[PDB]
Amino acid sequence: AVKKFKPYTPSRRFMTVADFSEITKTEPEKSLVKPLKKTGGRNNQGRITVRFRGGGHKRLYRIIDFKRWDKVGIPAKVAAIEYDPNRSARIALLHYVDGEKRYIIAPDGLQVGQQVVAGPDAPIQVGNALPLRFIPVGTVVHAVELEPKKGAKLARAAGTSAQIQGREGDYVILRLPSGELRKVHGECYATVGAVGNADHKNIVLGKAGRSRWLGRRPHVRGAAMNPVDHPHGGGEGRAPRGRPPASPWGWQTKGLKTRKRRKPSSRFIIARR
Amino acid sequence: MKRTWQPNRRKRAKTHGFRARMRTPGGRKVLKRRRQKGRWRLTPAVR
RNA sequence: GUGGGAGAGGGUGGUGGAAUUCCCGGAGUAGCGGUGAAAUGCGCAGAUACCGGGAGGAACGCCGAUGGCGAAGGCAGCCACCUGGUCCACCCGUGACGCUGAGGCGCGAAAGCGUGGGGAGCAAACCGGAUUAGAUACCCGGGUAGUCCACGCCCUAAACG
RNA sequence: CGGGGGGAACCUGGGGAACUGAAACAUCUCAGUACCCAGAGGAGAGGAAAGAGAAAUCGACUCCCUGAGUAGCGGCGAGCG
RNA sequence: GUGGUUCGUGGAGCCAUGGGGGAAUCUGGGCGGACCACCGCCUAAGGCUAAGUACUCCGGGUGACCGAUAGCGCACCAGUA
RNA sequence: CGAGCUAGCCCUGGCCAGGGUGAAGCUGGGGUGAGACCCAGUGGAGGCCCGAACCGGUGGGGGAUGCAAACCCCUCGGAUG
RNA sequence: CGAAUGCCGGCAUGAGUAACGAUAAAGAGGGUGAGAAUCCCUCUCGCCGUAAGCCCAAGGGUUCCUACGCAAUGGUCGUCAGCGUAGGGUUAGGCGGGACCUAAGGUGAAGCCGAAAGGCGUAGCCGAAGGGCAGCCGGUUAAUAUUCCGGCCCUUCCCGCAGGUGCGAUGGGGGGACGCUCUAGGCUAGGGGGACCGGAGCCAUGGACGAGCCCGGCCAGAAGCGCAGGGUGGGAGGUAGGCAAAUCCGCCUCCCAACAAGCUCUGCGUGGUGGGGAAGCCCGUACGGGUGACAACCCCCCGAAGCCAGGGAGCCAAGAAAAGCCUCUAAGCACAACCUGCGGGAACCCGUACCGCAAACCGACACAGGUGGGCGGGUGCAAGAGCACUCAGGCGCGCGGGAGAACCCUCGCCAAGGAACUCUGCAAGUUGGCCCCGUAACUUCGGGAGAAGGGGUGCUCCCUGGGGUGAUGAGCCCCGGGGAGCCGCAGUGAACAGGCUCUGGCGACUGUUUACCAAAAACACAGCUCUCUGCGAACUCGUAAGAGGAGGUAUAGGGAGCGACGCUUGCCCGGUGCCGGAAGGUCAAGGGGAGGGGUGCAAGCCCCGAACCGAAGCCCCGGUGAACGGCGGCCGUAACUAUAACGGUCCUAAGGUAGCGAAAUUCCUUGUCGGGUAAGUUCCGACCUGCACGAAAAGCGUAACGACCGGAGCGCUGUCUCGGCGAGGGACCCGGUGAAAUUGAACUGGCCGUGAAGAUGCGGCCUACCCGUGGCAGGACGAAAAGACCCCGUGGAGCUUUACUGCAGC
RNA sequence: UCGAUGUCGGCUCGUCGCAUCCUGGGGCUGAAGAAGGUCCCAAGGGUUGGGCUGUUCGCCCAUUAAAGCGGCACGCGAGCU
RNA sequence: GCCCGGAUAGCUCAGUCGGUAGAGCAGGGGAUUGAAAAUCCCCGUGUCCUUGGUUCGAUUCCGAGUCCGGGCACCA
Ligand SMILES: NC[C@H]1O[C@H](O[C@H]2[C@H](O[C@@H]3O[C@H](CO)[C@@H](O)[C@H](N)[C@H]3O)[C@@H](O)[C@H](N)C[C@@H]2N)[C@H](N)[C@@H](O)[C@@H]1O
Ligand SMILES: [Mg+2]
Ligand SMILES: [Mg+2]
Ligand SMILES: [Mg+2]
Ligand SMILES: [Mg+2]
Ligand SMILES: [Mg+2]
Ligand SMILES: [Mg+2]
Ligand SMILES: [Mg+2]
Ligand SMILES: [Mg+2]
Ligand SMILES: [Mg+2]
Ligand SMILES: [Mg+2]
Ligand SMILES: [Mg+2]
Ligand SMILES: [Mg+2]
Ligand SMILES: [Mg+2]
Ligand SMILES: [Mg+2]
Ligand SMILES: [Mg+2]
Ligand SMILES: [Mg+2]
Ligand SMILES: [Mg+2]
Ligand SMILES: [Mg+2]
Ligand SMILES: [Mg+2]
Ligand SMILES: [Mg+2]
Ligand SMILES: [Mg+2]
Ligand SMILES: [Mg+2]
Ligand SMILES: [Mg+2]
Ligand SMILES: [Mg+2]
Ligand SMILES: [Mg+2]
Ligand SMILES: [Mg+2]
Ligand SMILES: [Mg+2]
Ligand SMILES: [Mg+2]
Ligand SMILES: [Mg+2]
Ligand SMILES: [Mg+2]
Ligand SMILES: [Mg+2]
Ligand SMILES: [Mg+2]
Ligand SMILES: [Mg+2]
Ligand SMILES: [Mg+2]
Ligand SMILES: [Mg+2]
Ligand SMILES: [Mg+2]
Ligand SMILES: [Mg+2]
Ligand SMILES: [Mg+2]
Ligand SMILES: [Mg+2]
Ligand SMILES: [Mg+2]
Ligand SMILES: [Mg+2]
Ligand SMILES: [Mg+2]
Ligand SMILES: [Mg+2]
Ligand SMILES: [Mg+2]
Ligand SMILES: [Mg+2]
Ligand SMILES: [Mg+2]
Ligand SMILES: [Mg+2]
Ligand SMILES: [Mg+2]
Ligand SMILES: [Mg+2]
Ligand SMILES: [Mg+2]
Ligand SMILES: [Mg+2]
Ligand SMILES: [Mg+2]
Ligand SMILES: [Mg+2]
Ligand SMILES: [Mg+2]
Ligand SMILES: [Mg+2]
Ligand SMILES: [Mg+2]
Ligand SMILES: [Mg+2]
Ligand SMILES: [Mg+2]
Ligand SMILES: [Mg+2]
Ligand SMILES: [Mg+2]
Ligand SMILES: [Mg+2]
Ligand SMILES: [Mg+2]
Ligand SMILES: [Mg+2]
Ligand SMILES: [Mg+2]
Ligand SMILES: [Mg+2]
Ligand SMILES: [Mg+2]
Ligand SMILES: [Mg+2]
Ligand SMILES: [Mg+2]
Ligand SMILES: [Mg+2]
Ligand SMILES: [Mg+2]
Ligand SMILES: [Mg+2]
Ligand SMILES: [Mg+2]
Ligand SMILES: [Mg+2]
Ligand SMILES: [Mg+2]
Ligand SMILES: [Mg+2]
Ligand SMILES: [Mg+2]
Ligand SMILES: [Mg+2]
Ligand SMILES: [Mg+2]
Ligand SMILES: [Mg+2]
Ligand SMILES: [Mg+2]
Ligand SMILES: [Mg+2]
Ligand SMILES: [Mg+2]
Ligand SMILES: [Mg+2]
Ligand SMILES: [Mg+2]
Ligand SMILES: [Mg+2]
Ligand SMILES: [Mg+2]
Ligand SMILES: [Mg+2]
Ligand SMILES: [Mg+2]
Ligand SMILES: [Mg+2]
Ligand SMILES: [Mg+2]
Ligand SMILES: [Mg+2]
Ligand SMILES: [Mg+2]
Ligand SMILES: [Mg+2]
Ligand SMILES: [Mg+2]
Ligand SMILES: [Mg+2]
Ligand SMILES: [Mg+2]
Ligand SMILES: [Mg+2]
Ligand SMILES: [Mg+2]
Ligand SMILES: [Mg+2]
Ligand SMILES: [Mg+2]
Ligand SMILES: [Mg+2]
Ligand SMILES: [Mg+2]
Ligand SMILES: [Mg+2]
Ligand SMILES: [Mg+2]
Ligand SMILES: [Mg+2]
Ligand SMILES: [Mg+2]
Ligand SMILES: [Mg+2]
Ligand SMILES: [Mg+2]
Ligand SMILES: [Mg+2]
Ligand SMILES: [Mg+2]
Ligand SMILES: [Mg+2]
Ligand SMILES: [Mg+2]
Ligand SMILES: [Mg+2]
Ligand SMILES: [Mg+2]
Ligand SMILES: [Mg+2]
Ligand SMILES: [Mg+2]
Ligand SMILES: [Mg+2]
Ligand SMILES: [Mg+2]
Ligand SMILES: [Mg+2]
Ligand SMILES: [Mg+2]
Ligand SMILES: [Mg+2]
Ligand SMILES: [Mg+2]
Ligand SMILES: [Mg+2]
Ligand SMILES: [Mg+2]
Ligand SMILES: [Mg+2]
Ligand SMILES: [Mg+2]
Ligand SMILES: [Mg+2]
Ligand SMILES: [Mg+2]
Ligand SMILES: [Mg+2]
Ligand SMILES: [Mg+2]
Ligand SMILES: [Mg+2]
Ligand SMILES: [Mg+2]
Ligand SMILES: [Mg+2]
Ligand SMILES: [Mg+2]
Ligand SMILES: [Mg+2]
Ligand SMILES: [Mg+2]
Ligand SMILES: [Mg+2]
Ligand SMILES: [Mg+2]
Ligand SMILES: [Mg+2]
Ligand SMILES: [Mg+2]
Ligand SMILES: [Mg+2]
Ligand SMILES: [Mg+2]
Ligand SMILES: [Mg+2]
Ligand SMILES: [Mg+2]
Ligand SMILES: [Mg+2]
Ligand SMILES: [Mg+2]
Ligand SMILES: [Mg+2]
Ligand SMILES: [Mg+2]
Ligand SMILES: [Mg+2]
Ligand SMILES: [Mg+2]
Ligand SMILES: [Mg+2]
Ligand SMILES: [Mg+2]
Ligand SMILES: [Mg+2]
Ligand SMILES: [Mg+2]
Ligand SMILES: [Mg+2]
Ligand SMILES: [Mg+2]
Ligand SMILES: [Mg+2]
Ligand SMILES: [Mg+2]
Ligand SMILES: [Mg+2]
Ligand SMILES: [Mg+2]
Ligand SMILES: [Mg+2]
Ligand SMILES: [Mg+2]
Ligand SMILES: [Mg+2]
Ligand SMILES: [Mg+2]
Ligand SMILES: [Mg+2]
Ligand SMILES: [Mg+2]
Ligand SMILES: [Mg+2]
Ligand SMILES: [Mg+2]
Ligand SMILES: [Mg+2]
Ligand SMILES: [Mg+2]
Ligand SMILES: [Mg+2]
Ligand SMILES: [Mg+2]
Ligand SMILES: [Mg+2]
Ligand SMILES: [Mg+2]
Ligand SMILES: [Mg+2]
Ligand SMILES: [Mg+2]
Ligand SMILES: [Mg+2]
Ligand SMILES: [Mg+2]
Ligand SMILES: [Mg+2]
Ligand SMILES: [Mg+2]
Ligand SMILES: [Mg+2]
Ligand SMILES: [Mg+2]
Repeated sequence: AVKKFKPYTPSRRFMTVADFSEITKTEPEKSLVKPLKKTGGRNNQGRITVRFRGGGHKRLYRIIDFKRWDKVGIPAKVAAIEYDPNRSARIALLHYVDGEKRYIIAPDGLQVGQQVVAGPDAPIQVGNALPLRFIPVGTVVHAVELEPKKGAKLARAAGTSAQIQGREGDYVILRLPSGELRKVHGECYATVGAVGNADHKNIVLGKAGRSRWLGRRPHVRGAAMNPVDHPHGGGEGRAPRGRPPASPWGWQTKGLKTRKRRKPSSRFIIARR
Repeated sequence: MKRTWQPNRRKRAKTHGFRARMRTPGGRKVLKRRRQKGRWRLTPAVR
């Protein structure tokens, strides 16, 4: 849980690195890695459409299996637990018995050696994917499809999870990691367990460069700028917001709600963040 | 100190060359203008 | 040593019903609350009272005793696992192997503190209504840390017989 | 079988400014101009009335003179016509 | 809803048309400046159509046009150095 | 018309003398009921240290129709990020 | 045309004036020639030598080599040249690139979007300093050479022969195929030494004929072999996965080998052979040739950062693709075809000169600037690419000769003093490497630390410990230990090489910034908080299609403030914002039509139009403070006085809590007191009367850090008292070349007056022969720039907002 | 004087005025002496070094015969800072 | 230096369409108490800052003056 460092430099006092104990395999599965094209935050015009991105370590993308239902019934062995840099979770390598290899996102407690399976069958146990409708009420779950057959969407991120609170008609009620109370379709798949690598939220990056390794370039405050630039630019020495605090594009940034009010999915949500 | 012209033959042709000018309506009217004026070179020489 | 006993002794994992609060549905109307008396507060934007569904946390009524267990602090729904101390009986084994104990090491209520979680009820601080000469109080309406969990600290006490 | 690309200016169609003027300026003006685009051709457009508009009239379209800075338009301003 | 016209919302017709609704075939339809009557004019929702017109890269004729700081930027190997 | 300068990013390569400091870990020893932990040896971490290349541009002096439309000398900052 | 800082051109002034472009440096002899400091040759001298030498890549494009030339180009000169004229010169199956691959990106059948132009886009295609791919050594030319030649090797295509085999692809699979830091072993490059091998010659000037001095003692090389190293299991059975098929691959099971054992690949060594081969002397070469020679060609040592190579270890930030290649099968064909070996044939296009840290590139210049990769020798200094000298090699920088003023620049030294200098120790100086001793407050326990402060350091002889290589030995090489002596002012003897302490402010820190006047206390930064966002996410860019976000999913992503850490971050929700509120008020189009009006004989056509229904917004209710924000006044009161715990009252949404405070904030102000100094407007510590601190525009602290900014001290100094002397480069003179801004014209004095108010120019006096050179700057309201301050203009432009009006967006 | 008359202070370098700070000569004195006070003449010469502050000024330390006041574009930036 | 406010009972303060001016506290007299408070019942009262003017009449309106509160004194 979180290696610490004696303070033999500044910035090594508070630095904190992941515990890599769970990691079984130190190079990825070659048929399961494709290259990914670093955007640097730029769109297909050449334009930055997300600020303060770029640099940062090269990475190969591990292709991961977010539909488990195209293997219904076929069990698999957990061969390795691996480090995927494209996510906060860890990936578990699966050797299926018909010989296909796939990457699953690695649940908490899932240990190498275990057998895993997906379908309306299958024990309610860590790693097994099922349609939601067959999972007993109260179960914590992750990697949930939002609509049927469209792929795992909710609770993929290290440590997260989701809980079945009830059934209504063709739908089941989940409490999402955000605390939202959502309906989801009964046929949507989900695999049981939380995600694991829960310790992840406690790493302390500890210096500037470590942010830069992760591809995050420095972020400058509107206050640090001039009126051409930002609703907060200007003003002689410092100065407070001087107006309701805003984004570079002028819209207000404390409390102003941005979800489109007429969204069809509104019929399906019960709660908040 | 480092000045502004840093000649590079691929850059020149790739940027001001004939196939570029033709590629773009702005560029094709450069060629039209330089022809109408009787320019000897329509395009930088490059090589 | 052998065979037996009692117990809220401890660590862990589960699990139950009562109740409070919030939410949804129903029904129904003008007050509810609160106190010495009131007001703040809540309520026709449909409160309170009532029924049905749901969510969540904390504490376990009766049994319950002036009872039991622990070295102390302490320990109370139920279930299983792991585990301490202890008592009796028979008189079988060792053969003084004992008592105490400066230092040391470990435990140590509540409040507090760190990093996460969790947060129904309660409630320092704080706000408001009363009372008063004042009232930074006692009473009333709110209410945040905290109270709860994990890990690590703090090491105090009318820690008392 | 044809198309494609070019052409000084001229033409039509799609789009279309600002300086400026209004002794400030926003409607208005500059101006459907500049300019960009597509297309035409030796021209192009237009053309054989579901027209004028007061006469019981005139007869396709284009172009010149005139009607006439009239009729009108107009922060009834500048000005436009 | 808007463009065109002299018409800038005006009493605002006409011509065009992005949106909605949505006909009839001569006893049908459009128009004559809101509308109605009467009286006239014209026949929409297909197409083509010389000439009179515009321009001047090009050739020619001619200047009370220049004459090498002028006249085209260029009289000369200039859209060049 | 421009990112052949300059700013960011993307792809693919290259470069960083020499010296110093001595983290975790590992091993051995000591400690304990077991531990925590202590000691040595090993180990070789780091926007760690000194200093060339390289990147800078601190202070001063010179230059000021310059050697230079930003330079020169002394000095100075970073130098595995 | 006389004026427009007018336009174009010509010629002046300044003036024989500044300058002639790094202070690395020159001197003579000989040659050539009309002419020589400047061209050639020789000798001497000096400068570079991790370069100022050598080799690539860009970029340049004949500059290359040779003849004949000197008008102009050359900062002088020129007989020379990167210049004029002419002739010549660049040779590839193997080097580079293309008849190979893919990367970002670009383009783009399908397809999507857009008034036109166009924009996107899967496949595919293009795209390289990446991937794949066969040449090494030497000789030759005035000029090219992995290209021609010589020697020894090798690749692909085609065709044929032999042997082998289910052959067969654009499809399947493997491989290619990857980071950073550290690193093992064995080699090679490279280097040092040798009493051994070879070699012209040398004994000066006191000595030396010597185990003397001087010079060299290698390079490439198929198979084979040897050393080192990389890669790699073998067999069977099942098999539903790798978008068909597969005997391949994947997955399960059993059996063998655990190991390079084997098979395989690559480095290096050796290798048939082939080549080279010094000093010195001579020949004249401008540049080489001859000889040295039948050259020798060997041992030891140092030893990569290179090679074996896909080696090993550790770590987190988790490290391209595609082809080549191997394998599998599919149509299809099995006479095909493919595999192996041998033989013949066949092998195209472009580059190749020269410059290349620069006089040939980028900087108008033969410009002290800029320019990527490799090689970069020796000795010494702890190391090293550092420093000094030096090899190969290259240069003395395209004006010179002299003089030995002021003054300037760069530099050296200085009696006594030692910061008294000044805004400031600015500048200079001190210090300075390595080894040992030694080292405080405080601290986040790492640090602070090179704290501070000291000692040592050369050479000689004697003895002696361990290691590397050799053999366990000599030799060479490395690291030391002890003893006795020698010399000088001095032994890191030259060069490179921290001055140190105390105490405040600010920012935690390393970083970043105004290219070219600001490097900072500014930005950034980990970290903390609020907020939005359930995923076709919010948000951004785009008319759209699309795309980023993200092939991510609330431990995530956007926005905002704050800015390590520590201890903390109070009260006000009246106003604004945001958030919530199915009621009520108001509300546009639309709906609805009571009523009215126009016209017509009428039916009717047409127009207006009240009620009522009718969104968001706004009003209204409430919440909200790490949302915009705000956080009082007066009077009285204690048994000396003074002060006022206390009281009264007005007001407010609430009246500033902790902490801090004359402050990066304090006006009065040099507040008052204390400290420091002989003396202290600064500085430190207190006090609190805070003009006008105060809690995430965060409050108060904080070790460590800082080319930030204050204050003090030690040390040491030409900073200063207060200057002197010296050096070199200019200045000065002579010969060569020869600018500039500026300029109405000038025959251009002082004073006192006067004048548009500061006069060479007017008045009155006074002074004053003509003309220069070196110097100084008081004046010519000196030059430069149509004042940037200031106003004016119904001039402009950036910025803001609860200014007006609009538009996007919602 | 805005088609430019550079602006505080310091440094350097002076020069002038005299309403004299000192030295020289005087008168009056509530001048015993010494030492002062005050006014008169007088501009020849002299008129310190330091702490603080950008400071001018001023305060302070230690001296002195004394530690003068002013003008010269608040003298002097083609003289420096 | 220049503009703004204020001055009403002992204190702190409200109020005025120009005509009889109030609140709280203080203060005076009674009650209650053993006695003080607290409490209760009565209670007055000021020439509404000065000075001119308007008017029948001025705290009220006017113009000045004091003193106090506020804001300002910028570009050089
Ligand atoms: N050291 C061994 C054991 O010693 C005691 O157990 C005794 C045991 O006690 C039981 O403990 C249980 C634990 O609480 C209870 O469930 C029973 N009520 C109680 O009777 C006796 O019933 C046996 N006869 C003797 C046994 N030594 C301890 N109690 C146990 O914990 C421990 O494991
Ligand atoms: Mg693109
Ligand atoms: Mg593009
Ligand atoms: Mg990096
Ligand atoms: Mg976090
Ligand atoms: Mg952590
Ligand atoms: Mg960030
Ligand atoms: Mg920031
Ligand atoms: Mg700024
Ligand atoms: Mg703008
Ligand atoms: Mg911008
Ligand atoms: Mg803005
Ligand atoms: Mg602002
Ligand atoms: Mg401010
Ligand atoms: Mg600011
Ligand atoms: Mg240029
Ligand atoms: Mg190129
Ligand atoms: Mg031509
Ligand atoms: Mg017995
Ligand atoms: Mg305790
Ligand atoms: Mg507790
Ligand atoms: Mg409560
Ligand atoms: Mg009480
Ligand atoms: Mg609470
Ligand atoms: Mg007790
Ligand atoms: Mg048109
Ligand atoms: Mg069109
Ligand atoms: Mg436009
Ligand atoms: Mg006009
Ligand atoms: Mg105008
Ligand atoms: Mg005008
Ligand atoms: Mg204007
Ligand atoms: Mg118009
Ligand atoms: Mg014609
Ligand atoms: Mg009218
Ligand atoms: Mg008008
Ligand atoms: Mg018009
Ligand atoms: Mg119109
Ligand atoms: Mg109008
Ligand atoms: Mg109209
Ligand atoms: Mg009509
Ligand atoms: Mg229509
Ligand atoms: Mg009809
Ligand atoms: Mg019609
Ligand atoms: Mg008509
Ligand atoms: Mg009519
Ligand atoms: Mg008609
Ligand atoms: Mg015609
Ligand atoms: Mg001429
Ligand atoms: Mg001409
Ligand atoms: Mg002539
Ligand atoms: Mg001429
Ligand atoms: Mg001309
Ligand atoms: Mg010509
Ligand atoms: Mg660039
Ligand atoms: Mg290290
Ligand atoms: Mg470092
Ligand atoms: Mg290098
Ligand atoms: Mg550079
Ligand atoms: Mg500098
Ligand atoms: Mg600077
Ligand atoms: Mg300077
Ligand atoms: Mg100068
Ligand atoms: Mg210029
Ligand atoms: Mg350094
Ligand atoms: Mg003229
Ligand atoms: Mg002259
Ligand atoms: Mg001169
Ligand atoms: Mg001279
Ligand atoms: Mg000279
Ligand atoms: Mg020279
Ligand atoms: Mg000579
Ligand atoms: Mg060397
Ligand atoms: Mg050139
Ligand atoms: Mg030539
Ligand atoms: Mg010549
Ligand atoms: Mg010459
Ligand atoms: Mg020159
Ligand atoms: Mg030539
Ligand atoms: Mg071919
Ligand atoms: Mg390709
Ligand atoms: Mg495209
Ligand atoms: Mg390539
Ligand atoms: Mg090749
Ligand atoms: Mg070879
Ligand atoms: Mg060769
Ligand atoms: Mg050559
Ligand atoms: Mg086969
Ligand atoms: Mg050596
Ligand atoms: Mg010999
Ligand atoms: Mg002799
Ligand atoms: Mg001999
Ligand atoms: Mg298959
Ligand atoms: Mg490897
Ligand atoms: Mg490896
Ligand atoms: Mg077949
Ligand atoms: Mg060549
Ligand atoms: Mg050269
Ligand atoms: Mg250079
Ligand atoms: Mg180089
Ligand atoms: Mg030169
Ligand atoms: Mg140069
Ligand atoms: Mg040049
Ligand atoms: Mg050294
Ligand atoms: Mg080297
Ligand atoms: Mg001295
Ligand atoms: Mg001293
Ligand atoms: Mg100082
Ligand atoms: Mg200094
Ligand atoms: Mg100390
Ligand atoms: Mg210190
Ligand atoms: Mg230490
Ligand atoms: Mg020392
Ligand atoms: Mg120190
Ligand atoms: Mg010696
Ligand atoms: Mg030295
Ligand atoms: Mg050096
Ligand atoms: Mg030194
Ligand atoms: Mg040093
Ligand atoms: Mg201070
Ligand atoms: Mg900093
Ligand atoms: Mg720094
Ligand atoms: Mg900055
Ligand atoms: Mg700068
Ligand atoms: Mg600038
Ligand atoms: Mg700095
Ligand atoms: Mg923080
Ligand atoms: Mg948009
Ligand atoms: Mg979209
Ligand atoms: Mg996307
Ligand atoms: Mg994506
Ligand atoms: Mg963010
Ligand atoms: Mg900040
Ligand atoms: Mg602390
Ligand atoms: Mg509020
Ligand atoms: Mg509010
Ligand atoms: Mg509110
Ligand atoms: Mg509404
Ligand atoms: Mg409200
Ligand atoms: Mg008193
Ligand atoms: Mg305050
Ligand atoms: Mg204070
Ligand atoms: Mg002070
Ligand atoms: Mg302040
Ligand atoms: Mg002050
Ligand atoms: Mg202080
Ligand atoms: Mg606050
Ligand atoms: Mg704040
Ligand atoms: Mg502070
Ligand atoms: Mg500090
Ligand atoms: Mg700094
Ligand atoms: Mg000092
Ligand atoms: Mg001096
Ligand atoms: Mg000299
Ligand atoms: Mg005068
Ligand atoms: Mg005269
Ligand atoms: Mg006169
Ligand atoms: Mg002279
Ligand atoms: Mg002068
Ligand atoms: Mg002057
Ligand atoms: Mg002017
Ligand atoms: Mg005006
Ligand atoms: Mg204006
Ligand atoms: Mg002026
Ligand atoms: Mg001037
Ligand atoms: Mg006297
Ligand atoms: Mg006397
Ligand atoms: Mg006397
Ligand atoms: Mg005098
Ligand atoms: Mg000072
Ligand atoms: Mg002054
Ligand atoms: Mg003063
Ligand atoms: Mg003055
Ligand atoms: Mg002055
Ligand atoms: Mg001056
Ligand atoms: Mg100056
Ligand atoms: Mg000055
Ligand atoms: Mg009042
Ligand atoms: Mg009594
Ligand atoms: Mg009166
Ligand atoms: Mg009166
Ligand atoms: Mg100003
Ligand atoms: Mg101003």
